[PDB]
Amino acid sequence: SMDYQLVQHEVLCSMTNTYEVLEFLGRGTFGQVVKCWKRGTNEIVAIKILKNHPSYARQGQIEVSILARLSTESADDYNFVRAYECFQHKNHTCLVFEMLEQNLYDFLKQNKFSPLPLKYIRPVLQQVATALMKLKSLGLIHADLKPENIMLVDPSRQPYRVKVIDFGSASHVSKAVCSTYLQSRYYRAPEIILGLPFCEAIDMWSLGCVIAELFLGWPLYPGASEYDQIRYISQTQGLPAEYLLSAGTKTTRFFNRDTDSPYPLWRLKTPDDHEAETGIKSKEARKYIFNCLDDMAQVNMTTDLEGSDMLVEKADRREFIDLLKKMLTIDADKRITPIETLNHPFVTMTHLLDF
Ligand SMILES: CC(C)(C)c1ccc(-c2coc3ccc(-c4cn[nH]c4)nc23)cc1
Repeated sequence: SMDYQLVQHEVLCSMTNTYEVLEFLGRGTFGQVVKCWKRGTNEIVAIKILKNHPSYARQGQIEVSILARLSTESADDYNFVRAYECFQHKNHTCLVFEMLEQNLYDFLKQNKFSPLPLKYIRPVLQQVATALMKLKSLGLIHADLKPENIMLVDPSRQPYRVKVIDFGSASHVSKAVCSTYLQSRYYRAPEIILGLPFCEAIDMWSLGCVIAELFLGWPLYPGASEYDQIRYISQTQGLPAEYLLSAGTKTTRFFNRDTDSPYPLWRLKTPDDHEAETGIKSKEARKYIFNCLDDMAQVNMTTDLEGSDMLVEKADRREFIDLLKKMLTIDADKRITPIETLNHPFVTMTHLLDF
């Protein structure tokens, strides 16, 4: 229908190159990704075919332009997917990319959703943080940072080497209206849930969510709904400060003023009450429930580690949970920046130089 009918050995012809399709890789919201041979060479490329509908075309245009703007000496050094050229094929916008093998969700699934050791998280974090730092420097917001939009180039030959993909939803800071609906729910920053002003800082929330997921091998805050998403956060991290709630355009979707402002007593709607007045049922969707983020320090501790090698782990976790809290700071103004994360002990390993 909206999805171009895949053809058994289709020839996708741009103006400078021609491409043979080898493998249908799957379909997403944007469209489908197909593995292709670049005729008369030895290189294999991923080609994103967007849906026929005009909207997607802008999304591709948006993405195209940002990749156009991000076309420079090296995407490789700042760990975002190399885009090559954009072309039309039967009322279909097609984008050519470097082939990438596996997103972090697929990887985790392959690993039976067992937690990733911190020593393999670290490089991933470094790369994504680096990407974010580049984005900031261009005043860009990615706005869909999530496991499926971080892809391992080639896990076997290049362990833990990642590219950020999909700049379809990306955006300049100068254009960021309050109470815009952005981000995958699990990776959505409070400032979007509550309808507060926002910027590149939202991506840092997503990054925190991603690294916690990796640590746990399951999402930290898997809300079925914005109500659930904010309830979960609130349980673990406390209610967002009054000043945040009072300013949010969406606050009263989820919270009541139990006393009149000024100095209002904000309380989360009870799940029951919420259900009553919305027609949305509250679920319990999470494998791990934490009274605070500190308690993450102690879960899934290896029971097969002696002396110095457990001390190291203890140290490492402490550094991790310290960065994670900074990343998952509800007020964006107080939230750690990419550069700061890059100079945090957990990344730089300064905390391990004496073992
Ligand atoms: C099946 C599904 C939808 C999860 C998927 C997604 C991406 C890819 C993919 C494989 O290599 C790629 C290279 C670039 C991109 C891309 C997506 N945006 N912007 C770039 N995507 C890919 C393969 C499968």
